[PDB]
Amino acid sequence: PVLTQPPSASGPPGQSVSISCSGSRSNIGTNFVYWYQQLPGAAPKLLIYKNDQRPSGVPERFFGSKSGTSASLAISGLRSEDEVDYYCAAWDDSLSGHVFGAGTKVTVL
Amino acid sequence: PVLTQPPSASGPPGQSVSISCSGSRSNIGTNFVYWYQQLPGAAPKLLIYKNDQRPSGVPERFFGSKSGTSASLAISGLRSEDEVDYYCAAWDDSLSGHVFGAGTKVTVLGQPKAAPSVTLFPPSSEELQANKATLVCLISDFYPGAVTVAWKADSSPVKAGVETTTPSKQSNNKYAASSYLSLTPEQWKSHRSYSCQVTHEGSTVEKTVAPTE
Amino acid sequence: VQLVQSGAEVKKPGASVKVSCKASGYIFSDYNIHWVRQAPGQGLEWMGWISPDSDDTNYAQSFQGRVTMTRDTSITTVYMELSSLRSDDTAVYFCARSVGYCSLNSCQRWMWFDTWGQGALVTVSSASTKGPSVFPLAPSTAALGCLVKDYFPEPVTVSWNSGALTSGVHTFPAVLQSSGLYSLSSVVTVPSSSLGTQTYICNVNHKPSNTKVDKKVEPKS
Repeated sequence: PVLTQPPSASGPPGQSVSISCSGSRSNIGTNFVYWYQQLPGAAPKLLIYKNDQRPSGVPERFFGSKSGTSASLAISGLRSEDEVDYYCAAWDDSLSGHVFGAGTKVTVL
Repeated sequence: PVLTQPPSASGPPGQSVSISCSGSRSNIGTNFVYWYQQLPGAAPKLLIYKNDQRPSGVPERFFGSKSGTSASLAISGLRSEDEVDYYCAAWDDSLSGHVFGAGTKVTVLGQPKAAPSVTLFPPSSEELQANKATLVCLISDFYPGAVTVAWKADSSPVKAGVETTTPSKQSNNKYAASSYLSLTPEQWKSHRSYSCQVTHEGSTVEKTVAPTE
Repeated sequence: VQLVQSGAEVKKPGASVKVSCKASGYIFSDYNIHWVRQAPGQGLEWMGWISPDSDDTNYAQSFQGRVTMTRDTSITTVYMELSSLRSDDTAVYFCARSVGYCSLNSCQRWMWFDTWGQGALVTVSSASTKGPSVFPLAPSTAALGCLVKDYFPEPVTVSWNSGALTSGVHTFPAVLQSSGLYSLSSVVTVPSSSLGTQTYICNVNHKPSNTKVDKKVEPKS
């Protein structure tokens, strides 16, 4: 039931790229996958909830989607001011707690 | 007092019609009556002044006169290519200003009805992405107009601010109208069947479009 | 005679609007100018006359301090300062050309309004020019189209296939929403054999915001 998340993301600027956050059985699909972020040395914020609605105060760049067991996070354009540490969050009925992966680190190529 | 004027008029082409403007004692007779006419989508223009002198720029086709309480604007014949409202104006000593009439529509005199067609446009996922949901249905290819559009979920009507636009005239001898309705995404997915109906004074069709594709 | 001017910009209630029409081809020292508005569905109303010679302008009974009139002889154009616009001000503005001259209150029965041309429009507004945030509209012979919302003021122009298509493009009238928005609808007709294969886009231009939104319609998933 542990979420599998890559430690480093190789995302080149100027073109779209999608990353995958997969878990285990009865972990993704029975419950929604939530996308969050946090600055180094600052309080976390909300990026994408329910993979359907984009919250206010966040630019419409990250696209929330979920296809099957793998959860796909799509982006449109890369900027130096948007190098925040993304994270994968999900709810598990067999754990009664939120499941967090290793966390993705994005470095400009 | 306020000058009042027929809202509309029914006169067949080829024969003379007249428009009456009832007034008061101090407004008509002792004061001259002026008749203003305005083109749709353009500027107005005076038709007759002082009730006996015609302005330069119009042929000897119209006529205007006053008789006691009411002033008559004789329209000798009518052309179907020009339908223009006529305004009634006068002056009052007690009000000490210009007061204007309501205005009268002129129409020609019958055509058979047509077959209306209605379409339904559910919103895409992008509209639901912003935590909102709106519905629009459009009615066209119907003659004549004066239609009312109401929404129906096939079990009970909903009244959450239902609006209906006025009918409009197109360039291909037909009328068109549209209706709008904005709701919340929670109540949007509560029903799986939405439709709107039209009232063509004898014809009623339902456009059953599922909110799936 | 000419009355060419510019269109009036939308003003909030409790503010000021300016409507002025150019005068040329005649001397502006004999014709008193009138202001009047075309109220929809009813008659018209009058507030007073403007004399460019002497300071003898008066007011009507129902219009005491609603209008303030200032004159100018160098440009020969009357100037407008309206105060406290309300919901009954939704009308177009035309500067009425009146022949002759009259000062006292028993000589105004003889004249008639002369020239009307290219009037402006001043109406009160709660909703104000906002930038549009329009989204594509899924389609249902077959029909498809895109709807415009969160925009101000009227009107907007919708063009399909970069203006190469003009058959069936009719601007449906909007409605007075409670929040002050409008909705102009434009639809096109396509055969049922092509609904999600050929790409269809519509272009909506917004004048006071200087924004161009190019949206592509897609079927609902």
